[PDB]
Amino acid sequence: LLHRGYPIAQLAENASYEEVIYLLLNGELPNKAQYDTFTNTLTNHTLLHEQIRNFFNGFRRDAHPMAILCGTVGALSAFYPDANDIAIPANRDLAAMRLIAKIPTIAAWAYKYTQGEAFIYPRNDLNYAENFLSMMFARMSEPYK
Amino acid sequence: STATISVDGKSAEMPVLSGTLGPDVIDIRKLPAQLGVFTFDPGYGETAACNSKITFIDGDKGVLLHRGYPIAQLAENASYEEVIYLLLNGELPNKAQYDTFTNTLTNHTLLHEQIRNFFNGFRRDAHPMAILCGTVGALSAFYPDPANRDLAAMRLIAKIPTIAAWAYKYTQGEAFIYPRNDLNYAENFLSMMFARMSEPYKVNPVLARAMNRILILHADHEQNASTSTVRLAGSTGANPFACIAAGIAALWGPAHGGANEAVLKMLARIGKKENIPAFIAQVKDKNSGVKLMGFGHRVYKNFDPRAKIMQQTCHEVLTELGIKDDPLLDLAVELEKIALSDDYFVQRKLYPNVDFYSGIILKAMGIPTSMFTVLFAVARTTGWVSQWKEMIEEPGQRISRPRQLYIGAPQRDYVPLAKR
Amino acid sequence: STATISVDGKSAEMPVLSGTLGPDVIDIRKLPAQLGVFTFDPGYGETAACNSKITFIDGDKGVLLHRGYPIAQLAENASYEEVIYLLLNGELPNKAQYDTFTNTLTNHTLLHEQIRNFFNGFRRDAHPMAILCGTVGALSAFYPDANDIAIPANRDLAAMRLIAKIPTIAAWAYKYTQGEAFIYPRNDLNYAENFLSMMFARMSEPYKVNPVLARAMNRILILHADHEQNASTSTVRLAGSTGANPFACIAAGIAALWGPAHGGANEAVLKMLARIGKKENIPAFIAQVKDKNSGVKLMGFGHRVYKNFDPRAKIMQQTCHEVLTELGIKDDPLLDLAVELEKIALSDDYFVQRKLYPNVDFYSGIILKAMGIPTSMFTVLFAVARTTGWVSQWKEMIEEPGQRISRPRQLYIGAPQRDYVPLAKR
Ligand SMILES: CC(C)(COP(=O)(O)OP(=O)(O)OC[C@H]1O[C@@H](n2cnc3c(N)ncnc32)[C@H](O)[C@@H]1OP(=O)(O)O)[C@@H](O)C(=O)NCCC(=O)NCCCC(=O)O
Ligand SMILES: CC(C)(COP(=O)(O)OP(=O)(O)OC[C@H]1O[C@@H](n2cnc3c(N)ncnc32)[C@H](O)[C@@H]1OP(=O)(O)O)[C@@H](O)C(=O)NCCC(=O)NCCCC(=O)O
Ligand SMILES: O=C([O-])CC(=O)C(=O)O
Ligand SMILES: O=C([O-])CC(=O)C(=O)O
Repeated sequence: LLHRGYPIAQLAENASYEEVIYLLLNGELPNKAQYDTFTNTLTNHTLLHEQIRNFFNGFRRDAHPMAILCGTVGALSAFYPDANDIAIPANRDLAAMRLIAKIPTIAAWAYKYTQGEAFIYPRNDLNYAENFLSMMFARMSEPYK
Repeated sequence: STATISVDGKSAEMPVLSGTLGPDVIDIRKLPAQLGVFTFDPGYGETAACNSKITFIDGDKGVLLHRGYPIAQLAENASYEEVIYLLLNGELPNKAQYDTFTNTLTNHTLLHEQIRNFFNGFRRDAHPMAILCGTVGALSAFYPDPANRDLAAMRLIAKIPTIAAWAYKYTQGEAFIYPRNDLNYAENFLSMMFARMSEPYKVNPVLARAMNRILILHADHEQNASTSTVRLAGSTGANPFACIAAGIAALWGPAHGGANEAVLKMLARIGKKENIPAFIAQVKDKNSGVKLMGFGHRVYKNFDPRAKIMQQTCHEVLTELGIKDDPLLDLAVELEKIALSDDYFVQRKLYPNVDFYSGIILKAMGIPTSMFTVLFAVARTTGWVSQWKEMIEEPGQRISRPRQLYIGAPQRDYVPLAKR
Repeated sequence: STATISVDGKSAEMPVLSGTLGPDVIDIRKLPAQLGVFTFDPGYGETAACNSKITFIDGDKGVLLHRGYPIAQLAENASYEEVIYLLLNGELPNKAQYDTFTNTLTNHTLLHEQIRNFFNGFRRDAHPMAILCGTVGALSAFYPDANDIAIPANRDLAAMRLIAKIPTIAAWAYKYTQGEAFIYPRNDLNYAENFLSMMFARMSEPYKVNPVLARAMNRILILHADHEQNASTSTVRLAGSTGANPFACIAAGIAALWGPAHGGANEAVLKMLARIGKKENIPAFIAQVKDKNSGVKLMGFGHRVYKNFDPRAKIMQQTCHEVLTELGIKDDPLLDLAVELEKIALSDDYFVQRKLYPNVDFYSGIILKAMGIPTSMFTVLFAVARTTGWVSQWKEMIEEPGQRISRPRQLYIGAPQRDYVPLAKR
């Protein structure tokens, strides 16, 4: 298994998830300037439009998380009508980046919804993997470590 | 040892049972079979309804013990959590047991977020006791399912303060504040009730210590009306969360826990010492309906030991808060003196009870009168679940189902509407 | 006349009171002052807790009367509303009283719209009894003037509001669990018809009330309206004795009724019957029931008072046959099983020696299921009907001259006095 030529074992052992995201999306491993720009863009899109909270309420608390993910991501398409028919290349990148940045937030909120737990927001000081753990497991009663 | 009951020209022996402390009792469980009659005791005041190892009260002597420990020693030295452990389990916890116990409580203080919707079903001007009763009753829906008894008990003790604080916040139009694991039971309740979204809340240690003592003083009181309601509803095998809502309903009555709110309104209406005579005359005016709220007890026929501690605490807290005078407390103390030297009260053995001085302390802590009985309910939830658990785990537990004396119409036939 | 109680050398006379019907009772209100002891009666089965003019039960004879009228006569002839008036007021209503009464009920069937929000606090899989308990408890917030006893007329109004609103709350609870739109009360329908409509009307077509089901509902409500000092009514009286808001007191009654040893037994009975499934499996079940350390019971049998057939169970069985016949159902497997189970139990010494007979909950679920009511709503239906008895009992208790708080004693058998021990020395 190779990703843009790189064996999966080498990437799993040495790369940060974000480096692999950049690799799969763009074709090459990112240098530092590219890496910073890429991750800054992801953090700048992790927050969801608050109206989205209402969509979760359409589900019973015992709904399977995949059903919540499917429907809510589908719903997310409504917030980006310019994506309905894209011609400009920069716009395809932005759509891709918004999906990569928002899916973890939607996923964690889906989990919290099924548990009856308060939604936890993404944190810019946490990387992709750390932020997903925080959003899924932080509680309102103490700081999450 | 037996007692003999004779009626109709027939006698029968009844077992006489003795407790660790307190009066002996006559076992009448076989009375109908033996003599064909029931006892008649509206109010239940002369009927021992159950065995209990939780709390002892000697009403004539003004004694109150929890698992054998005097209330004054627990109020003076124990943390409320130690007292909760004690009432639920039977003994004071060692360090390991205590740490495990407080860990479990903090693990269940958070509410299922859908619960937020319940609060919206109320008008903002709803009395907090109504919010508490309905919301705790509703909570039974989230827990449809021994260690399971312990878990139900712990969930109720851990959650009632959060529900109570959220009810308060709702009435004020304020954002709900979440429980904090770094705060103990008393501190956390103060934080949840008073923290604001505009600044970090700083728990005032003087208030925390006062809260700790108030919770202990209201934790349990043997077979009072609310605990009796919890036991009766629970005897059918009913969900314990629903049983606690039943207890909350009973406690709300002004003859019970509701008396603490009624006391402050009474004192405020009297206004000043010069108005006590007019009030006392109303109380003695047999037919006025007016009672000296915060006085009297079904069991105590002497000073309520909790009232003495409540008064000391009023003095101690006001001093610590730098308050030199509290007109309301001065008024209450004078009213107590006047009633206690009047034959009407002396003859009836009426003395201050736990509710006479509690509102005064609570008000000094910034707690609104609309929340006095709810605070009582938060503390008493510990007693309620301890009593429920003892009742439901007892070998030979049966449903509570009394009899009556029928004094209505004799048998008669139904007449159709056209002929009425 | 008096009774004599002698204990520890001393003797004292106790008044003996007699009722219109039923056993004489020994007034022990001065027992502690006279002999320094209390009676001991866990379960309260041998203690008359109050005077009442509402309902009479002769347990040994299997007789049930409401304000003097036999239950069979009321179930056969009366409308549920007539029985509600009777239990609440003391006499059957004349035409003018009846019309005024029913007009008052229809005038209070609608709920304050903010109440919709409360239902949203429940998960959709919430048991309806929990929704009913919590929501009725919440209703107390809307009637704060009721936190007070004071005026007679205000107690009548609280009772009428509870009787008129419970069916709406119950129906909305059902609709909520089904994900169905709430159906409002209709003034052109009577109490039974309206409940069926609120429970089963759909937004896609007009609802046609089936008279067969309306008559069955009318009977069902009458059969569950009141039953003297049962656990839930006793809970209502205990809570109400403190002066507590009657709406909160009804929530307390609902909590007590939910227990499987009380009203919850009707849901338990149908589940038990379904598990037995076939008559060939009865022996195995009866063996578990007769097994001393198994705790399994023949749900729907036994009673604290009846030591004979429950007159309501006889009418309930008869109603099952009548309803199934009118609906055109030639056979009901579960009814057949229940009848055979009754015969087997009634001819077995375990049950005969204990005087265990079918009670009101043994045949009720069969009728309700035939009416299209789901098992999750059986106890809620019981609660809707019983609210009438609960408020009638509450009203009698609170208006009685000399009413006092209900507060029993106990036999303390715990630890003797001991001094507090610091944490480090435990
Ligand atoms: C607490 C209690 C409900 C006890 O009720 P109960 O055991 O039935 O008292 P009781 O009916 O035997 O009263 C005996 C006599 O004292 C009178 N009495 C009792 N409490 C009285 C009071 N607070 N003020 C004036 N008179 C009172 C009764 O009217 C009766 O007088 P009569 O014989 O002339 O009729 C009652 O004393 C009362 O209503 N007190 C005021 C309300 C209150 O403070 N409740 C809080 C109690 C503690 C709690 O539950 O939190
Ligand atoms: C209805 C009731 C709770 C009455 O309780 P209670 O008055 O305390 O009965 P009890 O404890 O004095 O029982 C006497 C004997 O009959 C037994 N017994 C009672 N009901 C029994 C039943 N349904 N099946 C098997 N045995 C039963 C008891 O075990 C006891 O036997 P032992 O003396 O050998 O131990 C009980 O009969 C019961 O649990 N029945 C099944 C549940 C039920 O149908 N409840 C609905 C009742 C009506 C209602 O409230 O809607
Ligand atoms: O014990 C009683 O009857 C009332 C009481 O003081 C309490 O419940 O605290
Ligand atoms: O009377 C009882 O104890 C229980 C009962 O049958 C009822 O409440 O209908």
